[PDB]
Amino acid sequence: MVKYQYEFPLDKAGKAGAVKPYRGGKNDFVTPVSNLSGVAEILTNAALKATEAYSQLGQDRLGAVLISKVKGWAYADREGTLFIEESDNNNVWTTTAAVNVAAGVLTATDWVYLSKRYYRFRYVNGNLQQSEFVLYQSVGAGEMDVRVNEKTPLQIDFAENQTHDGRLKVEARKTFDFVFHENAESASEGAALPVDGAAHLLVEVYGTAEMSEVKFWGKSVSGQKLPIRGVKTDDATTASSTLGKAEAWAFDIKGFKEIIMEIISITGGTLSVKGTAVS
Amino acid sequence: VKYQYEFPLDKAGKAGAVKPYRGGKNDFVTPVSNLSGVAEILTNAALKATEAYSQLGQDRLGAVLISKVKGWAYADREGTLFIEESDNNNVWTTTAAVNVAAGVLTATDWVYLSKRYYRFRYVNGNLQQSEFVLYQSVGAGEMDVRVNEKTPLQIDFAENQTHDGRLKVEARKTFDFVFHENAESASEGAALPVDGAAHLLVEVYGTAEMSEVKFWGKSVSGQKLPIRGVKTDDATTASSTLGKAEAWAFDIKGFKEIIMEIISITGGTLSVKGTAVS
Amino acid sequence: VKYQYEFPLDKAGKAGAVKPYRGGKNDFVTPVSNLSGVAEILTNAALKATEAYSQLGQDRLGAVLISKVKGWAYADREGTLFIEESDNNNVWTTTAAVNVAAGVLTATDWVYLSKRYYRFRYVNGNLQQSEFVLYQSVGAGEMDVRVNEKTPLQIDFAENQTHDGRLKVEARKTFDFVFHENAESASEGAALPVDGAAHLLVEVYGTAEMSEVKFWGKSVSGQKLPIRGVKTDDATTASSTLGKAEAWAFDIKGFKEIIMEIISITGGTLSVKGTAVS
Amino acid sequence: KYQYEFPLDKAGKAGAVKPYRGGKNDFVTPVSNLSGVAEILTNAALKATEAYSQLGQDRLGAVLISKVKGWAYADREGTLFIEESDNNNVWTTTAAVNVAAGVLTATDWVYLSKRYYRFRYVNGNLQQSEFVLYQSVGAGEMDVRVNEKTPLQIDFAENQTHDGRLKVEARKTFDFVFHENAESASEGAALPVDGAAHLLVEVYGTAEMSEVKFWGKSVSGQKLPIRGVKTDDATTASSTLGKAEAWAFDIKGFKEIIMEIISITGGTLSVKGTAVS
Amino acid sequence: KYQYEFPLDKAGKAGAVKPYRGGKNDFVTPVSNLSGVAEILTNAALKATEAYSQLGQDRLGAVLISKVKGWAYADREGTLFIEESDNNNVWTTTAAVNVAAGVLTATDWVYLSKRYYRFRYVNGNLQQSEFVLYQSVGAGEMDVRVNEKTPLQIDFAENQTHDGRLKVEARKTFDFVFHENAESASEGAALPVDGAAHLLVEVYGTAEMSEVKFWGKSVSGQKLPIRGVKTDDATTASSTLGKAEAWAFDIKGFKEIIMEIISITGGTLSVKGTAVS
Repeated sequence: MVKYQYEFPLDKAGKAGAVKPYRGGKNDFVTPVSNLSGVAEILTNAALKATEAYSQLGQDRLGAVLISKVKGWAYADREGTLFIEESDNNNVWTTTAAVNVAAGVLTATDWVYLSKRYYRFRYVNGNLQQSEFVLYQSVGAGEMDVRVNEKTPLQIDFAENQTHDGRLKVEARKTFDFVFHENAESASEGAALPVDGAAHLLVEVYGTAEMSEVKFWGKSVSGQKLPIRGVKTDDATTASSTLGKAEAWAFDIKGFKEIIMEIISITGGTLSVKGTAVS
Repeated sequence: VKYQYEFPLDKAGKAGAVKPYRGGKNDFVTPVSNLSGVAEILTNAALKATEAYSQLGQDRLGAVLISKVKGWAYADREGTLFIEESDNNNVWTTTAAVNVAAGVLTATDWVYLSKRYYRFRYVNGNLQQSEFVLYQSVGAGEMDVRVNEKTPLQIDFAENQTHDGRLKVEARKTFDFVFHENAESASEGAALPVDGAAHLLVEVYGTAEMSEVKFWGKSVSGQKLPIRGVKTDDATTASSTLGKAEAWAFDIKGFKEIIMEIISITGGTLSVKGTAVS
Repeated sequence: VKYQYEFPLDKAGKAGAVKPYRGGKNDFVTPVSNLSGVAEILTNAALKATEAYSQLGQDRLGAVLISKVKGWAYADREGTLFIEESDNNNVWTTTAAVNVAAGVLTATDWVYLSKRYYRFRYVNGNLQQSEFVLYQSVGAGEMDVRVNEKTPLQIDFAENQTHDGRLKVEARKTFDFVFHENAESASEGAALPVDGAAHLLVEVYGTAEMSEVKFWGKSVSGQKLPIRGVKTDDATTASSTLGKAEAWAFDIKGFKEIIMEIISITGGTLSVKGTAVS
Repeated sequence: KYQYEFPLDKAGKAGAVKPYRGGKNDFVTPVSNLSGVAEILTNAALKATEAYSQLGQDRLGAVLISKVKGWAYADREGTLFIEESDNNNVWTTTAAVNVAAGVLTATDWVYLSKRYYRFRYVNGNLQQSEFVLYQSVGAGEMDVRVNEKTPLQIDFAENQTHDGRLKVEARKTFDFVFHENAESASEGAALPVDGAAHLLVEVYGTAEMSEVKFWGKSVSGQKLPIRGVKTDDATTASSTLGKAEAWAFDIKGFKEIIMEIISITGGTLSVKGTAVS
Repeated sequence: KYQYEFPLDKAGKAGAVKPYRGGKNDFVTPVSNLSGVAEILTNAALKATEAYSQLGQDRLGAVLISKVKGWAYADREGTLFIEESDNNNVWTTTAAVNVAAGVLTATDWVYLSKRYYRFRYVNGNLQQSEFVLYQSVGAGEMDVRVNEKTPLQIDFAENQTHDGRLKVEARKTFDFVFHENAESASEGAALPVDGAAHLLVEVYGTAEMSEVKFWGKSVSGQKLPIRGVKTDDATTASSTLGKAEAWAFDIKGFKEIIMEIISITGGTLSVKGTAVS
């Protein structure tokens, strides 16, 4: 039962308390506290021979205080390596973190959030015997709900990885494929493309049909089919229909609700009509 | 029963649950933990194959108002841990469930509670356990905090909100507009507010046997100005039409309003409607 | 009355409201909860149909300065819970109200207080209760915190702010500009700063019987350069006009300023105004 | 003695704790940061126009005061001032709040910078019959780690949206000098295209004769002729003998743009442009 | 023995608590994180140019010190240094603040890394008559969950905003090699369009004769002829017999772009491009 160097102040009535006075006239009191994550245990200060290891006994996280995380500090006069390790059986260990400890340089791990039942520190001394060594361990637990004050907006920044030239990198372009007809054997309107944010459409017409006619249609507000014009990729022909195949037609579809590529007629085989819409 | 820890004494021999600090160890601080960091062991009784442990319903209402719960299970054989809630302490619904592998400490998330009663129920798998522990933590309350403004917070986006390392945005807006619906006689009809659109497609349709639609924009003066549209079927460019069952494309960037005026109509009605796009 | 918990004793037999921790259970920590996690039971007296429970006004002013309040109600029949405030402890205004369903634990939000006094008022519905409890939590203060910078925070947007899994953005900017207003004589007028615009629509209008407007841009040197516009009614392209009651569209990408100079005017006045768009 | 009573544990030991868990067999100490505590500074009713002035409070001490907040309640109107001083003699006002009759009025948290703080309350034109003034102070700063499990929901200022959409600026512009007062033929400086799609180039100076040739570079690094469009008359060309003119170029896909002076006599020539995304 | 007095509960038990609730029938312990506590290091007035140096403070202990903050007040100007050492012998300065005469001056929180910390204060050219130096330390880190109910209001750096709009970059660019020093006919590599709208293709090399044919692929996977526009003269074609030239393509809607060398004699040919969104 040893006495320490700090002394508890006494209140007006001579009662001791682990408090500090405050306010102008020192007539109020407050208890200084620290979350247990700010406390450390010294695990060892025994100097190691060259190559010798210190191994903490496995620490069970399960208890009255449920340990969630661990952090370490090592100081030695010669270089070594600190390992933070975990085990579900307190027998076979995996390394969760490892830090090189330079000679005469205090070295800290990060907070390591634990998942297996048992944790330990293992410190392996390098090729020179230590004359001085200390190893400290902090643990934490729990999680507090907080409400962020709404008075001041939070200032945010983006990763160097999310910017370029001091600007946030965005992607505005959307693309989708669509089947108007697949291996059609007879005349029909086929499926209607929903324009939904696209501005541009490329339509390919292809198949075995020996004769076919495709008519290009859009629908606007009334729901009636309206003829539209496309531009053929190979020769820049502009037309509102085609008798050809093995060809592709580009359309400006901004403002339409739907696009229909109707097979007006077909004989002697089948025809597919498919496209890609881009915003 | 006494424990292995010992409270330090101050200079005057007074015990306290404190630690010393500062260079000369002449200051003191009380180590604390929010109650969310504390756990209760609910059971360590090994279960037979398929046997369940069911905690009695825990009332959230009391001097400490329980807001959330978290569990840890460890067993030498596989099982399933359920966190459950009830408003009547009789019929239970499952709020969360976790598979517990053999010999693997398994934790739930924090579960935020809404009904009056909570419990853990653990169902052992097809092999009898030889070792089992189940721990329960609870929390309560909410503290107001003020975030230090010194350094901006670094943020990142869900894998589901990015693509090529770029944030996915949608810049395009579209709206439909009625200039005229089943108009029977000449008039200007309603004026489209351009409001951030750049492009407009106008359909003219109806039973009218004869009609003339004139295309107008308004800029800063408020006076009508003739504008030209492009007909979709043949790329005719004009500032008016005598036709119907047709659609006209306009570049409307810079205009305040667009008007599609029926100059004349006989022998039926006419609708004029469009879609504006940014 | 003694309670069911028992404080552990340290090695020297000293009791403390602590828990042991570390492998050898030779360290101690005091479990705590912010007062926001504590509740008081206000009443458990069953109410008749339509009967109200009204808490006496609670003064926020005292050694603990109450900033916020939250409530929980449980009853076997439906009712309504009100959180109310008063500056005189006599006339009350409702700050929050929640419907409480039969047999469903119901919580208010945290209500941040402004007047001097707060209270709960609970009004039972049309059926007499056989079971009722009403709990009240209060909080106070605000702690400064520093958020760890190690991991960027994950952010998410409201369902309200996305569409199709993309953030809704607005990339278009528009502004109006006066080159000339009711000009009576020749001058350059005001110079439009291009500042992010790509497109410009300019209207020329007024009483002037004769006028000439010349279209200019300035680039890096600051010398005036002739530019060409496209008239909306007939797609005439020109670098000046003798006309009015007309509008001219310009591509202004790359220019620093745009000037619409009145070269000459007789017999009235002339306005020249436009809208610039990105 | 107050109205609260500490509970006793199983062994009859008192503690400032509450029981919890189903069997009430665990204990927890209720706490509050000192920022949630208040001191009543005064309840003495003031005459019309009379002021209450708190003595200067030194922030420096065992508890290092970082911030202060006030609450005032009076049956007549007045004004509460929060003030600071480095010498406890000359005072500057950091905050001021009007206090209406019969309305509890709070300041914000005021973060302090000078050594001493005080409240000063000035009563209005009517004598008070009832008055209380409360003061809370805070201190310190705790390091926290925000849970990474759940994204935070964020929203934008009314000032940063329009029509429910975030306001963005996608356009970038930069100016560039190809040549400045060139006296003799050379390639001049090469514009790095870097995200621009469009370029406007002005050619101007005293040279009596000059020829500028328009070049782009792509992947190979060899110069390739490009065409521009003159602003005044929409001439399209890959070079010019003229000056006091500007040429517009589509530069999407190029790495660099060069405006080479092929020849010049009888003066100097500048060639400068603006590139836009 | 201080001026504050612990209240007594109903049973006359003292406690470091405050009462609360309307009837003052509940109790709470006022607390402060240790970061809110300060130690006075010195109040000894320094002569002109004289320094105060705190003895090195070991961070390692039962409380693991993570950070430190200082406040200085003097009637004459000086400089406060926060310093660190791994050996308690050689010191490096981590932070430094000028302290004006008669102005309370604070450092920021300094997060420590070496084993030992200290304050060193150097007085300026005039002897002090009044001086105090205070030191706060902190430790630990608490896991917190930010309430999901209310969106946070967020703001962007002055550096990321312009005209009240967030600065974004929507344009993406990539280079692509169709052929490099090809010696014989082949299709070469196929460009994946992947979000690009525009493509500039350069054809160059030693080949004395070559033919390149321009192809796109859409949904069927069959090659489709596409037309490009040559930069030097705005020729539009779906193939070329030339080289030392560049061709611009609109590729929106295609899945892949292929630049096929149909034939080549008398040297090699490279075909490379830049695709832009």
